[PDB]
Parts: sequence; C-alpha cells; structure tokens
Amino acid sequence: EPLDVVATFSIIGDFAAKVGGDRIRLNVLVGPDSDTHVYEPRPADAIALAGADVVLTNGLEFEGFLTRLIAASGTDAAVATLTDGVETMEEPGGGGAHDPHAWQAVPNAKVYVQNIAAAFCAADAEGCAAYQANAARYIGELDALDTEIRAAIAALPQDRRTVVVAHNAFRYFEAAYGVHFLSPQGVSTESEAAAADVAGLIREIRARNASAIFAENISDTRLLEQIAREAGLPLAGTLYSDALSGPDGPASNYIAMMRHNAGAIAAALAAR
Ligand SMILES: [Zn+2]
Repeated sequence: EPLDVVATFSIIGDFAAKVGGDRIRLNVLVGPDSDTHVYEPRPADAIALAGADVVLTNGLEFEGFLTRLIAASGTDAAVATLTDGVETMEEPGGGGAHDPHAWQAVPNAKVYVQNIAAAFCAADAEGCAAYQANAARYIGELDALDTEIRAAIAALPQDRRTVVVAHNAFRYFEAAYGVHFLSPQGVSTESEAAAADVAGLIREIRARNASAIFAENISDTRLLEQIAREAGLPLAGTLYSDALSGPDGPASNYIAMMRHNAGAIAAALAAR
C-alpha cells in the first residue's frame, strides 16, 4: 500500500521523507556521516532495490555504483535523477565531468524536491496532491533558509571570505553565497593526500588569508589538524559536506545541516 522508496544517500533521504510523509516507506543506502564517493554496495542494498517502486539518486556521477547495483538487483523501480533541471557546474580538473555537489546551494535543493514530488506523482497518482503540498510547504522553508544564508554572508567584510575544508565539495555554496573554499582533496575523496602538496595548499592559504580550517563529518581529521598547525590557523569545527549527522548530531536534516554550516562559517570569518 505505501510507496517503497529507496534513496541513495542521507541528504536526499531527508528530502524524500519531507515530500512523502506517511505515504512512503523509506530506505537510504549510504547513511549519516558516510561517504558516497567510495561506497561499495552491499548485498543488503540489492535486496532493498529489488522491492523499491522508486529509486532517488543525485546523478552527476556522484553514485559510481548505482548502475551495477541496479542490474544486480533486477529491480523494476523507476529511477529519478534529482539533479534534472539544475544548473550544474563542471568539475575543475577533468574531464567534462560535472561537480555533483549541487545541494550546497539552496536553490538547487528546491529542484531536487520538485523532482521527488514528480517521481512520487508518477508512481502514485492518488497521492500526488499530498506530495505536492508537502513539497511546497518544505520549499517555503528552503526559501527562508536561502534568504538567511545570503544575508548573513553578504554582511561580512568583503576581505575575509575564505575557509579551508577537507575536499572540494562546496563550489556550489561558493557560487551561490560568496565564500571561497580551499581543500587538500578534489571533488572526489577517491584519491589521497599528496602530502607532497600541503605546502601548495598552505601557500594558497597565506595568499588568500584563509580564516580557518574545518574538518568534515565524512572524513578523517589528521591532515586537517596538521594543516591547521602549519598554517597557524584555528581548527574551527566540523562542516557537513556529503552527509547528514546522525540524530543527536547537529545536522540530522538538510535544513539544520545548512544552518550549522553557514553559522559555523560566518562565526569563523568574523573571528579574524
Ligand atoms: Zn564530495
């Protein structure tokens, strides 16, 4: 009777719970504090897909395992790519690959949400008015959030807008909001460290007068702690990049995740 939905990872799982309410049964593959770039699907994940009516995915090559997992599971679920209709950004490096981290700009989260609603509308026409009224309610909360983030940032001094994080995961926040981010890893956490290039990072840190270093919830902290040491900059806290916190963390849903991040960034930038 309820719609069987599978979401690839936590951030889009939260969006699904918002649009779908009581009418869906939700399963999430990659969970809180876990990293989708390196996730290897387990056999339990194939069982989940096999029963789904709807599978929700970021797309943009975020989930390198999906298409395999789809064929292994034999699922007939319809698959919705929630970045459909988002203004995407190309990866810096490559490779006409796209940067998958589109949810870091709240306007794009509105789109993910619209696509969830459409997907549920296609699978359960009887529920469609309810899916859309949930989406519209939530989209109103996202619009207020967007306003608050832009406002807080645009206030801050033009000359102190840079922070250091773990991977290159906030380019859409930069584009929406005007905060510049450096990191030792690229767009994906698949690679390494090339501690052979912290001295490169550090030099860019000095040239840009970066205000602070942040850990990320998906990643181990040691290099960040060391970069902090060598740059003489505080380790200011933890940002939530590609996953929610668990419950009882400060980022257990998307809106809370963004308010945390934006508040932590602003405090650090204003510290100087
Ligand atoms: Zn990432």
